[PDB]
Amino acid sequence: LDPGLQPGQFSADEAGAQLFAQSYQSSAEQVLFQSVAASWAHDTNITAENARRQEEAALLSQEFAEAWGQKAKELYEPIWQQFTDPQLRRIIGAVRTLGSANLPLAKRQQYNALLSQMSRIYSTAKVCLATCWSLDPDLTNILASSRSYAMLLFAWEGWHNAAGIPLKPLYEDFTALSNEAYKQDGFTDTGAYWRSWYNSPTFEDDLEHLYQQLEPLYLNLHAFVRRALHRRYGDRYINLRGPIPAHLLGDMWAQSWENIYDMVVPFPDKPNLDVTSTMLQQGWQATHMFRVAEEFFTSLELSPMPPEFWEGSMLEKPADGREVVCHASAWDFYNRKDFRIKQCTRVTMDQLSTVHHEMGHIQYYLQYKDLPVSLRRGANPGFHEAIGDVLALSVSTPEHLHKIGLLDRVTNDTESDINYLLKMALEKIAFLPFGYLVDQWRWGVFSGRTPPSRYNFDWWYLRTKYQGICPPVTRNETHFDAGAKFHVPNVTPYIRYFVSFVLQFQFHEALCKEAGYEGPLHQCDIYRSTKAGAKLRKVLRAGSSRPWQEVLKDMVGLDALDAQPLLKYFQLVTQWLQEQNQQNGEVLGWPEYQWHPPLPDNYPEGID
Amino acid sequence: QGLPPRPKIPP
Ligand SMILES: *[C@@H]1O[C@H](CO[C@@H]2O[C@@H](C)[C@@H](O)[C@@H](O)[C@@H]2O)[C@@H](O[C@@H]2O[C@H](CO)[C@@H](O[C@@H]3O[C@H](CO)[C@@H](O)[C@H](O)[C@@H]3O)[C@H](O)[C@H]2NC(C)=O)[C@H](O)[C@H]1NC(C)=O
Ligand SMILES: *[C@@H]1O[C@H](CO[C@@H]2O[C@@H](C)[C@@H](O)[C@@H](O)[C@@H]2O)[C@@H](O[C@@H]2O[C@H](CO)[C@@H](O)[C@H](O)[C@H]2NC(C)=O)[C@H](O)[C@H]1NC(C)=O
Ligand SMILES: *[C@@H]1O[C@H](CO)[C@@H](O[C@@H]2O[C@H](CO)[C@@H](O)[C@H](O)[C@H]2NC(C)=O)[C@H](O)[C@H]1NC(C)=O
Ligand SMILES: [Cl-]
Ligand SMILES: [Cl-]
Ligand SMILES: [Mg+2]
Ligand SMILES: [Zn+2]
Repeated sequence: LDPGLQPGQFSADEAGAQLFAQSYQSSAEQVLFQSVAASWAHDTNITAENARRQEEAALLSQEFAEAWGQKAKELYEPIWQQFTDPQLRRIIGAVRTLGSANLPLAKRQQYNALLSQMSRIYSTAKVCLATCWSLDPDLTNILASSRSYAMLLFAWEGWHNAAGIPLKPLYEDFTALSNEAYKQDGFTDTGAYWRSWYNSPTFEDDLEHLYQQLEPLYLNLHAFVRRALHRRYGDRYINLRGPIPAHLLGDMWAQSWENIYDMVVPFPDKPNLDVTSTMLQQGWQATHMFRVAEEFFTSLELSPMPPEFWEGSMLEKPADGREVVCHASAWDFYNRKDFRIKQCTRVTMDQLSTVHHEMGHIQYYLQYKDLPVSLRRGANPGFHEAIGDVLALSVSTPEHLHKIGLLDRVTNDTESDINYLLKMALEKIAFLPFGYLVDQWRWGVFSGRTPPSRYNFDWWYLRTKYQGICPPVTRNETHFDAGAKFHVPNVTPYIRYFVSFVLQFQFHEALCKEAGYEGPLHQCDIYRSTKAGAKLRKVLRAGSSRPWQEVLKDMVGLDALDAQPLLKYFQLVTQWLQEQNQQNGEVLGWPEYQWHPPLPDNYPEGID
Repeated sequence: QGLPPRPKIPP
């Protein structure tokens, strides 16, 4: 560790801890910057050499973290919990958590190499046949727009086999080392550490109680979509009393169903709420999507994107051939100047929403950039995920789309409302079971309830249990279908997305009230509301300096996650779908839980 | 801990 970066001496008391934290931040920023920079260099340009550079920077971060972590514990282990300065306790608590820095060198190097290799495998995997499709954009567009069962099956099977199978032995090794590292921080396993970020002794029970309130909405959306799919694909491939084949819902993970909106739209005579074609017809490109997102933020008197963002960001997939991580992401370089987005942006309505999601991350970074480095986080991770989604809730309203030139015809009638709420349910309600289940899978892997011998058995158990889908071809424990989802090999926790899909409607309700809006929750548009901007700004500027329950209370009047705002937003379509399924005599659920569809005849033969 | 926090990404 360079001498400038090493901790000196500080007294063993709260006034020394404060000087400790100030000396820390000085050097932390440099170490974070070099780490993030090397990660950026790799993720925008996947090369063996860039992976080597990224691993060296990771090792330096581990060295730094160990030195300052062990100093924090040497000087403050039994007194930091009683510090009078609550932000200083949060700072000290973070610095003394060593994570992978608890591992011996050789195991640190093994750990960093496993992260690199799992990342390279996921983001460079291809499906072939010899020319080859990448996940983004090739397979993505096939899942979104093909309606050929055999073709969707070719993309779904090909991707899951190509990405998941080679990852499995690496993921086993990563789990063991991760657990070894965090057990030396006092946690029973890594998942317990991840869950600790919500500082709630009843987290899993609280989530289970939210899901109980939401599940009826998903069950009715599912039954209704399943009927629509049956009318297109027929009784051979859709079982009206079984799970839906997992490749037919518009998305490689069946996690958002927006893309099948044209098959499910109940009133096709109303305005077409999927404005993708209008964006194409109009010549929208990535940089227009990012400027339109930015201007919503500035309409609220939040910050524009700095020049460093426009000069540094990667907003389209590189045409120079080179391999990149295409999964969108938002980057804080911890120097208070550089912030970027890396996105292989495609010109589509859901991508416009994803642009807002990612710019919400950036706005958080811009607003808390002057807090101590340790507090440059969301009040909890689900807060960070929710910011951009809240604005996107306003952007997608038919009235807002009209304002920005994407929907010439506007209508305020009950049919149009049901169309809109149904489209939003395909995006928001359909995701809830998946958002909930992914970290149930990973918590069980980390705790050892799901050993490698049951990785895929337990994944599909949860996928069927919650989402009511089945794999369209047979799977066994050679397959590792969880690894075919980006966040698993790239070790990004998931429960934040379940939390944010609940939270964002709590935020939306509060911001709409603050803006003086007095109509139905789902037609609210907070655009140009500076009062709403100021209320959002207060949350963003808090970072993680204060308990999330208190930040939430100041914002929305309640100190807990609550499904009532989401249920209020969707109420009309919740009632409509219930009525429809009854009249159609649907079975809610999937009691033929063993059912799987047959293979197409002439599969995979006829793919050319 | 140990490393920089993950870049923030969509579901
Ligand atoms: C779309 O239309 C709805 C419904 O409009 C209401 O019902 C129609 C059948 C017509 O009779 C309309 O004339 C009628 O207002 C609109 O929702 C309604 O918005 C108004 C505010 O614009 C709400 O009224 C207010 O109510 C609050 C108390 O809640 C009072 O303090 C205010 O002074 C004001 O009177 C009204 O409650 C609300 N109705 C419902 C059922 O939600 C909606 O605004 C409109 N949307 C767009 C984008 O135009
Ligand atoms: C686990 O599955 C793989 C592959 O399974 C595919 O799905 C099965 C239902 C069946 O249709 C397989 O033939 C499919 O390939 C099995 O591995 C393959 O096995 C076949 C048949 O023995 C063989 O021709 C292939 O070369 C094998 N490799 C691949 C990549 O297909 C595997 O044997 C199954 N069981 C175990 C324990 O792994
Ligand atoms: C992608 O990364 C590679 C390194 O793996 C970069 O290659 C270097 O490119 C410069 C010229 O631009 C040469 O001077 C170096 O010798 C190259 N290094 C190696 C190992 O070949 C490449 O520049 C990067 N691409 C982009 C677009 O940044
Ligand atoms: Cl966070
Ligand atoms: Cl999380
Ligand atoms: Mg789409
Ligand atoms: Zn995100």
